[PDB]
Amino acid sequence: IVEGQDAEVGLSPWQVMLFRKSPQELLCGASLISDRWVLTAAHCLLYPPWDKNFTVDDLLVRIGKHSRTRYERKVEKISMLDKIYIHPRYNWKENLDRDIALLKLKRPIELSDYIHPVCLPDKQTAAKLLHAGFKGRVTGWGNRRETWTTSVAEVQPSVLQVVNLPLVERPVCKASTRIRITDNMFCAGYKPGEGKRGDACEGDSGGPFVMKSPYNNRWYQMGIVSWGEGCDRDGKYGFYTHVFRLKKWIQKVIDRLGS
Amino acid sequence: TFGAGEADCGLRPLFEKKQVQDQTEKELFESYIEGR
Amino acid sequence: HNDGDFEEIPEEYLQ
Ligand SMILES: *[C@@H]1O[C@H](CO)[C@@H](O[C@@H]2O[C@H](CO)[C@@H](O)[C@H](O)[C@H]2NC(C)=O)[C@H](O)[C@H]1NC(C)=O
Repeated sequence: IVEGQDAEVGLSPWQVMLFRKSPQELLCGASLISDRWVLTAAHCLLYPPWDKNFTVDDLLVRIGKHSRTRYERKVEKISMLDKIYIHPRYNWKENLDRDIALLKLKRPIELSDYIHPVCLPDKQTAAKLLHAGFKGRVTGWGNRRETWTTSVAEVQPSVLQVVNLPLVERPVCKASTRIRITDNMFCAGYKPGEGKRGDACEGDSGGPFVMKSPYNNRWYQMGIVSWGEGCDRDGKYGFYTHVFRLKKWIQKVIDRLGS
Repeated sequence: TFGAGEADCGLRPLFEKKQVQDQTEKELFESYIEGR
Repeated sequence: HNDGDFEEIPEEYLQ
């Protein structure tokens, strides 16, 4: 993350990092919504352009981690996936639309002080909280400065990175790019004439854009880091998958319904 | 148990459940404008 | 997305 502070120990118990088995590298960030379901961005698994198409045999889920590389023997829980559900009408070629995915764990994890899930939006919270101007916290171990042929010169961060970015009016997100923006993705970031910087970069993708409810006092995942046009570029904002606008598909896939 | 996460989500063990706020928390509420 | 080596993990994940 570009222009952020260091996350506190336990500041985000729902963070997950899609680790690659071999070679062992950080693919993306993820989010825990149940003891056996993990939410990510559909491009972290399926992206024909970058020849991306992982199997369940490719992935390894790391939960409760606060170091980038360090195997936290006593606090991080590693798990393995079972199935991988990618949205059917995912637009990986015209605008990365419906960029959301769900991974089922082959084992409900032992929830600790560090492994503790996020809440999904309810009609009221989506309505009350999701207002242009309202800030949303985004976490992730990705790039601290936009890089093409990437890697360390202190670009990647040691521990979790946090940054709170305000939401942008839709007409401004649309008039920010040339890509067909739908109502299945919103954008966030400080305007050029604004007094602050920051943004999600490469490696943070998949990660949760959360918001703390003021009426209720719990956290709500309002989006998932989908894509941006360069990290922290004046006049360009970060796009996130609208979690609430795609919630039905989450219910329809998890089947955690009426009771 | 306390629940299977059911409606205990979002409630951070090292914070919300421990009455302790985080360093950048206030920034959020300050932005929603509507105070209590 | 690239590599600045990552520390050891219990290999019954790898095999
Ligand atoms: C590459 O990704 C495709 C999906 O685009 C995988 O296809 C699977 O196909 C079966 C049969 O229709 C489905 O039941 C699975 O759900 C699909 N997988 C996913 C992740 O959606 C395909 O298996 C992948 N192949 C490789 C080599 O990774």
